[PDB]
Amino acid sequence: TNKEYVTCRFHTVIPSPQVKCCGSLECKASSKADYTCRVFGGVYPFMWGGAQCFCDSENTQLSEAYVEFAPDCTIDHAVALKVSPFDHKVVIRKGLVYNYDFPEYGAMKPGAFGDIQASSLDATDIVARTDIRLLKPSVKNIHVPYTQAVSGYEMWKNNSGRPLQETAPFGCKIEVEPLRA
Amino acid sequence: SELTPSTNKEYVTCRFHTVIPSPQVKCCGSLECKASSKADYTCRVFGGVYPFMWGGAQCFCDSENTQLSEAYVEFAPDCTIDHAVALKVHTAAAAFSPFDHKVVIRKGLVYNYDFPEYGAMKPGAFGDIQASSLDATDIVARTDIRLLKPSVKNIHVPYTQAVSGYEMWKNNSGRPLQETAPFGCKIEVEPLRASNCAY
Amino acid sequence: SELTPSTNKEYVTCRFHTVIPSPQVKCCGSLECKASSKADYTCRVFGGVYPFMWGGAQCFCDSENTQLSEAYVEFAPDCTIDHAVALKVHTAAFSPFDHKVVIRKGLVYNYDFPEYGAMKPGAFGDIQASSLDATDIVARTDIRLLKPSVKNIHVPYTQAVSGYEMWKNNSGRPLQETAPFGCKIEVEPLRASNC
Amino acid sequence: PYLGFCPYCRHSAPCFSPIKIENVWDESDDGSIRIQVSAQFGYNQAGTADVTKFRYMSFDHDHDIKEDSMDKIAISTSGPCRRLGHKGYFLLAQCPPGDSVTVSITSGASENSCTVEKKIRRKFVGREEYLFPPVHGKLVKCHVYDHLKETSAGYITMHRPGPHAYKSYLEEASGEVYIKPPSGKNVTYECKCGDYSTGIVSTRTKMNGCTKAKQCIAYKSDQTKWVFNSPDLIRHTDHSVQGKLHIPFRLTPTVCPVPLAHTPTVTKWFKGITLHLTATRPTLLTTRKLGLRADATAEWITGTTSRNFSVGREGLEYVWGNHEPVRVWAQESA
Amino acid sequence: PYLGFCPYCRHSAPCFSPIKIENVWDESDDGSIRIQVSAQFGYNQAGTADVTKFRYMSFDHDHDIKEDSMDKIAISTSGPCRRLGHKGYFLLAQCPPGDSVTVSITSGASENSCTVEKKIRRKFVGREEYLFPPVHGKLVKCHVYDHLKETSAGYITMHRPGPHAYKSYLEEASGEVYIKPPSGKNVTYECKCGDYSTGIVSTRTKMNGCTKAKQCIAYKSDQTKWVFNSPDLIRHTDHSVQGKLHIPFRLTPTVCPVPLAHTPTVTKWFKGITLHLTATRPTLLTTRKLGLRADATAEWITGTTSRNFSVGREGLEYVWGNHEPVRVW
Amino acid sequence: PYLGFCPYCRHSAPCFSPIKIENVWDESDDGSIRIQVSAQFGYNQAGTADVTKFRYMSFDHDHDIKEDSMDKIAISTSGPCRRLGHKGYFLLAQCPPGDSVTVSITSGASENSCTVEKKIRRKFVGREEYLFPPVHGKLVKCHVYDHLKETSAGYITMHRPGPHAYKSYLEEASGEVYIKPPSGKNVTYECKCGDYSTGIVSTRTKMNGCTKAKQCIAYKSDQTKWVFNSPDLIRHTDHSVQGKLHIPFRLTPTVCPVPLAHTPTVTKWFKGITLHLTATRPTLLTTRKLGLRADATAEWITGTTSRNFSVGREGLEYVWGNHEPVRVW
Amino acid sequence: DIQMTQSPSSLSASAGDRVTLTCRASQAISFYLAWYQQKPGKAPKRLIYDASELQGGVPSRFSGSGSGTDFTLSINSLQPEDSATYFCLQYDSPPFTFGPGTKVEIK
Amino acid sequence: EVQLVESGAGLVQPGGSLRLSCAASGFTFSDSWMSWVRQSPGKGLEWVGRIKGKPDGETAAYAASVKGRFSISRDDSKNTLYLQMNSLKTEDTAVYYCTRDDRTSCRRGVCYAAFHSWGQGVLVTVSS
Ligand SMILES: *[C@@H]1O[C@H](CO)[C@@H](O[C@@H]2O[C@H](CO)[C@@H](O)[C@H](O)[C@H]2NC(C)=O)[C@H](O)[C@H]1NC(C)=O
Ligand SMILES: *[C@@H]1O[C@H](CO)[C@@H](O)[C@H](O)[C@H]1NC(C)=O
Ligand SMILES: *[C@@H]1O[C@H](CO)[C@@H](O)[C@H](O)[C@H]1NC(C)=O
Ligand SMILES: *[C@@H]1O[C@H](CO)[C@@H](O)[C@H](O)[C@H]1NC(C)=O
Ligand SMILES: *[C@@H]1O[C@H](CO)[C@@H](O)[C@H](O)[C@H]1NC(C)=O
Ligand SMILES: *[C@@H]1O[C@H](CO)[C@@H](O)[C@H](O)[C@H]1NC(C)=O
Ligand SMILES: *[C@@H]1O[C@H](CO)[C@@H](O)[C@H](O)[C@H]1NC(C)=O
Ligand SMILES: *[C@@H]1O[C@H](CO)[C@@H](O)[C@H](O)[C@H]1NC(C)=O
Ligand SMILES: *[C@@H]1O[C@H](CO)[C@@H](O)[C@H](O)[C@H]1NC(C)=O
Repeated sequence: TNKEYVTCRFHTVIPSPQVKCCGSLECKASSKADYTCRVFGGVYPFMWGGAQCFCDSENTQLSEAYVEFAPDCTIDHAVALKVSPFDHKVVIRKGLVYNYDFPEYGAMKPGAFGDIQASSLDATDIVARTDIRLLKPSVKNIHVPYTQAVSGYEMWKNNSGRPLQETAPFGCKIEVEPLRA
Repeated sequence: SELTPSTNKEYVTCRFHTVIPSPQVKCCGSLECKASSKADYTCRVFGGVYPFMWGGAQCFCDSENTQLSEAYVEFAPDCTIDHAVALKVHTAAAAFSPFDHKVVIRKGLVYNYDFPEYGAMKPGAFGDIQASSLDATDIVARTDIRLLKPSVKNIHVPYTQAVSGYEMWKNNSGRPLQETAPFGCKIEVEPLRASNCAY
Repeated sequence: SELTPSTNKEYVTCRFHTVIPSPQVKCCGSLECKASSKADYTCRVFGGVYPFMWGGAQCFCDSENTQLSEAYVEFAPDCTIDHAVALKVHTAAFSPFDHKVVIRKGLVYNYDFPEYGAMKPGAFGDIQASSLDATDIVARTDIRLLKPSVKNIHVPYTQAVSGYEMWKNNSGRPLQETAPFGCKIEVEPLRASNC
Repeated sequence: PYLGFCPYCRHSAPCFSPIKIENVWDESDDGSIRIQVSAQFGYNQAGTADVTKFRYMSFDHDHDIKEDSMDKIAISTSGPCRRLGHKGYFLLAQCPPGDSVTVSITSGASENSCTVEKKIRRKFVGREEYLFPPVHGKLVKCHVYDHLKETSAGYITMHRPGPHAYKSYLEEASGEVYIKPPSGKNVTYECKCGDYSTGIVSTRTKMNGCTKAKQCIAYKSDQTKWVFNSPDLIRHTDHSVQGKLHIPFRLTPTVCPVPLAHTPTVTKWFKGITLHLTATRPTLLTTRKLGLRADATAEWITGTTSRNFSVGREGLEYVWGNHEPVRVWAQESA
Repeated sequence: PYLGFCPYCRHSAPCFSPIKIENVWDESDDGSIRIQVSAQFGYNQAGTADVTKFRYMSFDHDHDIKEDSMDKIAISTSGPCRRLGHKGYFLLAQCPPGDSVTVSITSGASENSCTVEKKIRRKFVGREEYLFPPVHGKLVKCHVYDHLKETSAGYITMHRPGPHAYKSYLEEASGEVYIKPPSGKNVTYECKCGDYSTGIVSTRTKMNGCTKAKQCIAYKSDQTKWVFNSPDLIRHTDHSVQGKLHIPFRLTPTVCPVPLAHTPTVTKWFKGITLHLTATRPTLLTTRKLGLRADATAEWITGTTSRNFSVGREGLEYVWGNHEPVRVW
Repeated sequence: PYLGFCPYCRHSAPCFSPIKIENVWDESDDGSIRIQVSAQFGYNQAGTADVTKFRYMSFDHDHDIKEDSMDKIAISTSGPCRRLGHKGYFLLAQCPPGDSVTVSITSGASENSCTVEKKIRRKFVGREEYLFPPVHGKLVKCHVYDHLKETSAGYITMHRPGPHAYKSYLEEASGEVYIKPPSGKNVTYECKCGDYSTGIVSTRTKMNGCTKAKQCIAYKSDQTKWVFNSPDLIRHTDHSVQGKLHIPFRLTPTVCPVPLAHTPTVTKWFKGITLHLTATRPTLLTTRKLGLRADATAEWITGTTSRNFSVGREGLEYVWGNHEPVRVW
Repeated sequence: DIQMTQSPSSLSASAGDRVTLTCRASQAISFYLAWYQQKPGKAPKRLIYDASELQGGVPSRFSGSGSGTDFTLSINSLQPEDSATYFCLQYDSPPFTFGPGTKVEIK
Repeated sequence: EVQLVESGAGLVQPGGSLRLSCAASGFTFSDSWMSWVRQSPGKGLEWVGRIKGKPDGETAAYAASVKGRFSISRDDSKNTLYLQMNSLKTEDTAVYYCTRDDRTSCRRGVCYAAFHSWGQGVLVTVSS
């Protein structure tokens, strides 16, 4: 077996919103996982002070969106391998073996298994396609609105079915680290 | 393009509030049934009750203890907004009409639902109350209000009642005509019309 | 009309009280299971368990510290009201009753209960005694005692659900609205009125 | 503030309580519930309206009006409901879903609670269920209870009290009956021990010819109080219309936010479209054709799934939740 | 007032608590429950019956007996339960529906609690389900728990307490064992370091030939108490019957209120009838013919609908809820 | 700490609260959740570690930091939740599930809370679900949140706060904007009343060329404070990483007890078996053949029933709950 | 190459009335349309970028909305220094194509 | 305010070369995208080319008819925009503009920018 990628539940984190509400703001393209830059117009934001915006008109808003691993991902994660009761594409999840046909590395599909991809749990070269987009804020105080499809890891968890330890025929128990029958 | 019919209001309906007047007790005389103009007015004579409020004796002469109870129905206070209006529609100026002959409007959501005529009363169905206006005193109703004989020592009037046919129709209204009318057009109210409807 | 049969009482049944006797431990010796005449008496002997009570000590021998696990049942204390009594009928003085009838709180059922001694657990009739106060209770409710796993003392048991409650769930409708020919069933004594 | 026969008192059985709920209104879109109670809320003893204290009917034999404060009342269905407004005979509260509504006064160690049956269920506005109003969303039409108490939603009708008899006014001793009025309060009595007889006394007075305690009725002449048309009291003989007081907490038409669901991803094939949906909550999808036949399909969609819809030349319009209606037309790419 | 191995103690894990629920009874038709607890309620220090305060043993190595009061007991399943009555090993409480039962003593900050499993289901009597007993209805025959406290539903049996050893009765010093009993009371000691040896001590006593603390035991002779047959406690050698308390709060018969549904509207047709029904709650309809085959049909009805039944010449009987069986031909 | 836009305040509408749950995780096998708020616990006014009390943000215009005792904090989802641990920003909770999570402070008569959406459920480990882990059963592999607070499951990043401006810092009188800083704290300022103008001032000073009160912005430079990278606050112009704080209460591996179901009665029939099962709770039964075709079946069975499986010469294998594999031919 | 259409091309009107101008895109641009205007003999000036939000430097009577292939340019009041030729640009893929324009004049 | 001035245009021989200048001032020059705008008499507006910033590598895109013939050469030391155009055809007689592009969205790395600033425009005549 060789390791293509690992996947787990992604953590939705948003940097703090820039409003310099007289002149335009410029963002920078970053190598973050599923990094997105958008600029937004007139919101005239409020904080607890209630007045953070000189030039009540002319407003510009900056917001960024990216995903990164949830802090529990060193335990609750799935490993995708390619390798007989084993199919050509197998999925390892906490000692349970599933013969899922996961998408290839670089071919991310939102709302499905393997929507976020990285080589290791500590790897910084994370790629993701979660179909995240930014919406125009309408309420008078400051916030970021965003809509996004659900985690395909949790949806695949729901429809995983039985693992290969009860699926593989000829009465043999699948054992993990390394994969074997 | 606005297609509006000729509209006239037949009655307005909502969920009905069963108000109960306080019962009155003749000691051991005889009370009689008096006819009223209230909606679904029902009155009758029972025999001995011997009521109990706090002291154990609200009434002497225990045998032949006739008690007269009253019950009628009128408009609930929240029906000024939460109400359904019955309407007749006529020819509207290959002619096409998305509306049926009978139409029901509620909260802007429009329904081409068959409703009974004024006075053709149905218990447990739509139109269980009919009146020309919300503040009109000419309320008419026939929702099959039947009362029961009290048996417990205390004074209390019992009744069994059918469920609100307004509430039953609200559970089973189905899809309103705004998103099922053919030729792709939203239905807008005040006045009732169809906007930008291609045919 | 009074169509009444001649009936006899076979047994009574109700929910069971699974009482457990207090476990006994030979600290450093050996035990043999005895043979009592209780209802579903089941006693089997284990090895060294080394139990604790509150201060972390009950015996002085890490091995040969055997334990006696005991379990049996009787009637539950509420059984003088919510109990079902098995009756068998004869020629009645057409009969709407079947050959085996069950009475419970005035409701009569035409249920084919197993006979006195033909016992499998998990269904109706899982407890038999001749009367409510009868001490010759016999039962077969597949009680099995397991080995204690945690260091603190307990006796575990895995046992089936109440066949009385299962039959109650799968009761159906009584013969007061099930017997034909418009016959009103009444009790004390068992009879069919206005048939 | 009369006393009513509550259908469920504190222990198990129905009894007479001054906090009886007559009926329950739960038509507001936000999930607020306004309660008619048989006590008066927001007035002192003399009649001056003050927020911090209310009045009720006291558990004693002269039926004087006794007063408690706001901090000892409670509303609950399954958890504790919070109070938002109160005026006169009525309440308003925000409540979790349940099967019944309660009011309860906590007079130290003396607890009195009334509970009435009402199937309260959570309700929403729009085409998808939502628990709390979101930060982001478009704005649609809703109707809420008005939080200000100086508004009128209708008129309630109340009249004069009837003859409300007690047992403490009359006692039987040595084969004779007696009537004991309180200090300075004239009390009417009426009885039948032979011929009919009425009478008004203020002091302790004997009645001749009476030997049974169940046979006479004594009650105070109470003109200065008004009682609502409840079925738990004996009415006066002249039960004509006398006064109308307001119903606060009107349904006001206002604006409400609803969330945005996930916009579907379009898949194109020949004379038909496949829609891929993601939805954490059930959201309504309404499709209709743009020709002679509407062909309406109705479904509540939860989770992630895919729906196939056939599209003709005349067109098709699908609305996903509260979104703007998207109309689509099929080409002839065979 | 003993302590058992409660399956759900205060945080998460099982532990030994003096308020363990041993067995649970919920067969009354109003939904109240009798909780049988490891402690006993309603007795003072000398054992004189008083309502205001109760028994438990505490978490110390003398296991002597202290008192708390009625205002510190709390019973809950999903919401708080109201207390109905108490003597000794038994309770009574009216509870909301839930999945498990829980009693608790609130000793200041000591939130001592025990929880066992009993899936409590709300139940009714009759042929109509109801949230509350109505103010109007017929008077029928169900069964209630008795509120009178000196009733008797059965009996329980108790025996003498067994060996309750401790480790603080011993102490280890320089590879040797010593027995330190509490002052003023005699403590039975037993130890095995080769030959089997018993005896009695009352003061500071040296035992020879022993190196570790895991092979000697000690317990005071407690024959002045009675203990129930609980499965979490060791027993005495002579395990004979030595006592009998009653089981109060007996299931007693009474009269019972049930509601009545609306009378259906009957529509007649040729060899058949039509039932125009309204019912806000699930109610039972049982129908039968008067012929050779009874044709027993029974269904539970929610909402409003219309049912058609064919009526033969022999006749038909329908029972709508708890109403009288109305006979037709 | 920082203050943000809570999605649910007291009456009906969202507002600002100091105790926002930005996110909440629920992956632990006992149902325990970990809760962060914007404020920190376990620290005093200066920041020294003190368990009994915490600090939070004041509701005034000088925006100082106050402190309160931790005995007044309350956490609830449907009923109240029991507190287990705390370190800085974080909590942890254990309670039966609800549709939302609440943390609530009761500062006398001033009660403040915050509520966000999370669909927490009752989770199990093994093959049968269970209300509480029983006294007896197999010890299987499970993952739980650690009780010990000196753990590290990751890191979060903190950056400098931005311009936290106020309306009370400006005053409007006679058509001229005045800015009054507080005593001893310089407050810088910036606005467009014509050309670009920037300075720092600590005293009430007049300002030229301004006509409307909302035209200008004043804020104090708090560079001695660290705030979490939240989407509800303003950050500094240099958004560089400058510190990392741990994630305590790691998902630690341990052993958990699970219940064992009743051992079924096997009825042997010619090339077929019958499983006589009893189950109070739903128990997973999974079978497969020992041949070329697995013929795998899985059902979740409630109550008592019987299941029939045909048995071939290659053999069959079934697992009943958490029991060991049982093989037949 | 992505083709730009500009309909209509002659929408002369008066002050304060209702004028709606559209710029259809051929392929599915999400929201990347920028709105321009041209004084005669002067430099161009941007009005609305990202097709929904108002750029700083312009009054609040200009507004736009739309996504996909149809977009709008809603003018609240035709104050008489709005006499210009309005332009629309896509900035999604190369080459960036300008519309032919609409000569709006006020007399 | 961003100042953009054009200079260096005039009457030249067809099939030759010239060098014009757009001196950019008023912004951070090292991280801004520069584009060029061409206007025809009788036709609409035409795009010429785009260049990127210093972290991108100063790469250059171009239109269909200007590939291999136009050369944009930026320099950060003096902050000006140059255009080395060669092989002047008869379709290059136009009025040119130099623009500044601020980026509005960087969806998954690639940045899409509109035309923010503008010059006054200078006219070039390629005839004989
Ligand atoms: C909806 O329509 C699509 C086609 O647009 C169906 O997809 C086909 O599915 C079958 C079975 O998997 C495949 O053999 C075809 O190759 C698929 N076509 C393509 C190219 O997509 C899909 O099954 C339909 N879903 C339903 C029936 O709801
Ligand atoms: C998971 O999948 C099942 C179908 O197998 C579906 O019923 C369920 O709603 C999905 N999600 C949940 C809530 O588990
Ligand atoms: C409404 O009708 C539908 C379909 O019969 C039913 O499922 C639903 O429970 C009804 N709701 C009520 C409360 O009437
Ligand atoms: C009881 O009987 C019903 C009959 O429909 C069945 O559905 C149910 O599973 C049985 N079990 C229990 C205890 O409810
Ligand atoms: C009651 O009425 C009688 C007759 O009017 C009068 O004499 C008596 O003083 C009154 N008592 C009082 C003070 O109410
Ligand atoms: C201890 O034992 C001695 C000898 O039997 C006896 O005299 C003494 O009273 C006992 N003390 C007690 C009962 O604690
Ligand atoms: C019942 O009979 C009526 C009247 O003939 C008929 O309209 C209706 O369809 C019948 N309903 C059923 C369920 O058979
Ligand atoms: C800032 O305030 C300090 C006193 O707190 C003062 O010493 C310092 O000079 C001030 N800085 C400025 C504005 O110069
Ligand atoms: C299974 O088969 C046995 C005979 O092999 C039969 O007794 C039993 O009823 C059957 N059960 C089912 C559900 O088929």
